[PDB]
Amino acid sequence: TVTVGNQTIEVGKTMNPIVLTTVTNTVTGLPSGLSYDSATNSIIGTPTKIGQSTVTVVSTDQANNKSTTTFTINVVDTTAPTVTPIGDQSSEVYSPISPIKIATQDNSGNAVTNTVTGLPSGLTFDSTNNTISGTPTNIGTSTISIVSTDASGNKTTTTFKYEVT
Amino acid sequence: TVTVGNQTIEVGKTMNPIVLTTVTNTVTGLPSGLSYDSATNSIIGTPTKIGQSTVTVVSTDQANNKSTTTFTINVVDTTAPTVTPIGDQSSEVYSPISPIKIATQDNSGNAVTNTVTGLPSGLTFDSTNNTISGTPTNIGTSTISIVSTDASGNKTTTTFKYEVT
Ligand SMILES: [Ca+2]
Ligand SMILES: [Ca+2]
Repeated sequence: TVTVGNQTIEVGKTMNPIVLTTVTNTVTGLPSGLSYDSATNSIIGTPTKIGQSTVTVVSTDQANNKSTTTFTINVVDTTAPTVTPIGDQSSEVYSPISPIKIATQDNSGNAVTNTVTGLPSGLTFDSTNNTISGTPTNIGTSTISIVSTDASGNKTTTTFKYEVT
Repeated sequence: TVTVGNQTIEVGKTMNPIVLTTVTNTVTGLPSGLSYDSATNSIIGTPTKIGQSTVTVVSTDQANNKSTTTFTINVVDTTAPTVTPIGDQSSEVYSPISPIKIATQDNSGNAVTNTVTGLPSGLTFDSTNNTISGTPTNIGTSTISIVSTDASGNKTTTTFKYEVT
C-alpha cells in the first residue's frame, strides 16, 4: 500500500507529529508554522493558515541513492470561537449603561461575527466595535444570547442574564 | 506516518499489486508493463525495464476535492539467469563433436555471459555463438562447469559430465 489523500490538520493547534518512515530526508513546501525534525523524522509545529500544501520529501539512503515522495497537507478549521466570559448584569431602568464588550478569539487568524438576541428593550448591539450599549426602557430580566461564527462557519453560543431595576 | 522511499519490484516478474489507500485516483508515470486497476485501486502488471520511475496519483473525493501523492518505484534485477539443461555427454577421442549450444534466459530483457571451465582437452568455447565445439584429445571424464552472469551480476552455475571414449 501507498498512502494517498490529504493529511488533515487543525489550524492554530499543535499537530500530532507526522512520522516519515520507510536515510536522509529533505522536506520542502511545508505551510508556515510547521517544519521537519530530523531526529524524529517528524513534521511538527502548529500551522497558522487554512489551506492545502503540497510537501516534497527527497530521501537519500546510505549509498546516496535518491528517492521522492510528495503528499498534501490540508489545514482546516473545525473549531468554534472562544468568548471571554461575561457575568450577569444589573443596572437601573432609564439609565445609560456602561458599554459591554464581547471579546472573542479564534484558532484561525480571523474575524468572528457575533449575533446578539434577547436584549432588554432600549439596548442595542454594534457589530463594528462588538459592544452592547443603550438605555433600558423596561424593568424585568432578560437572557442575552450571543452566537459567534468564525469564517469557516463554526459557531459558539454564549448567554448571560441582564437585570434591569 | 507517511510512507517514504522506494517501492522495490523485480523485473520480469508479476508484482504483488500495490494497493492505493486513504475517491477517484489518476495514476501516471508508470513503467512499461504496469498499470492501475480502478476496481482494486491497485497498481499491477509485470515491469520489463530495470530502473526507477516516479509515479503520480491525483485523487478526487466525493465533492471533487483534489489531492496529490507521488512515489518512486524501483524495478531491480536480483534473480539469476536460467539455463536449458544439458545432459551428460559421450563421444570418441579424435572425433570432432557436434557443437553443444548453451541456451540461457533471464528475467531482465538482456544478454547473459557464460564462463565455461573443466573442458576436456581439445575442446573450446565460443562466447559469440555460446557453443562448445572442438576435437577431444584425451580419453577420460570431465565435469564441465558454466557460470552464467546477467547484466546486474546475478550468477547461476551449471555442470554436466563429458565422457570421451
Ligand atoms: Ca475556528
Ligand atoms: Ca536476472
